[PDB]
Amino acid sequence: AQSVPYGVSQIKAPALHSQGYCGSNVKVAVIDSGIDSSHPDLKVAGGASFVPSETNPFQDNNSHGTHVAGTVAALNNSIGVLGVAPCASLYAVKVLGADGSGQYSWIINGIEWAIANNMDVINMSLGGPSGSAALKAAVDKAVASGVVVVAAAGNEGTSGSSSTVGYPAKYPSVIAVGAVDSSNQRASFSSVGPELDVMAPGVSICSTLPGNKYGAKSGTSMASPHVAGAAALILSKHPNWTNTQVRSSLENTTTKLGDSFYYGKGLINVQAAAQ
Ligand SMILES: [Ca+2]
Ligand SMILES: [Ca+2]
Repeated sequence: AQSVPYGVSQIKAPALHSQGYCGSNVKVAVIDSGIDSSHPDLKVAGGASFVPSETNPFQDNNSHGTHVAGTVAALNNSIGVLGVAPCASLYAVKVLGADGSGQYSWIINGIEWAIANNMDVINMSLGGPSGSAALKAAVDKAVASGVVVVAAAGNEGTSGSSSTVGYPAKYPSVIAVGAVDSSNQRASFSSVGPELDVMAPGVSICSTLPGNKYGAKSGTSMASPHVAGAAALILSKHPNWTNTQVRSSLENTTTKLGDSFYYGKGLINVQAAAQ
């Protein structure tokens, strides 16, 4: 039997699924540790590896990329879980190794690849404490080219009065995503700052794991794919909307929570964003 992770229902994805909107023909790139393409609950359409020692993008030695990918697009069938946009075209852009780290050069190569391959939506559930002109340029180019770029805000929690949002989430062109639990409370780990845009479920998220498994993970890494998935549903409904329009709609129809420094605009609601 298939189970629907709490987070999927919390952002109101099932309402669209019911209407026949599931992300068909929307190309979503998961820039992460790869995706196990052998998992029976995922369908990988393509991708590329930018990790010099791990050339197959379809082998996930970490487990993180696979878990993120399932939140976006675990298939609607009779097994496992259900993603936010189960009919999307999923691309594994491998830029992290088995240990979950990666060089900026690799990440940027992955972004360049996504632009050139006409991805509609980019998901980056990764972050570093420092930026670079090259990192900023790549994300800015993707947005200028019409791509929706979503990133995890970071797991740094609070720090006096400063922003703890990492890069690339800090860049204005990117949608920076913080995490809430099932009760809509901000997770204590979720990074904070004026750059935070939206929140999504990120505590104990059940998703796919390599080797035909399923398990829960917590983090703003788990939050970001709910938003990437959300963008894919919107585009399946409104194929001629620009990335700007998709983004404004998501931001403009959230359920407001606390202060923007901690919650951004609040929790996304895809049903309201889809008009
Ligand atoms: Ca399934
Ligand atoms: Ca922002």
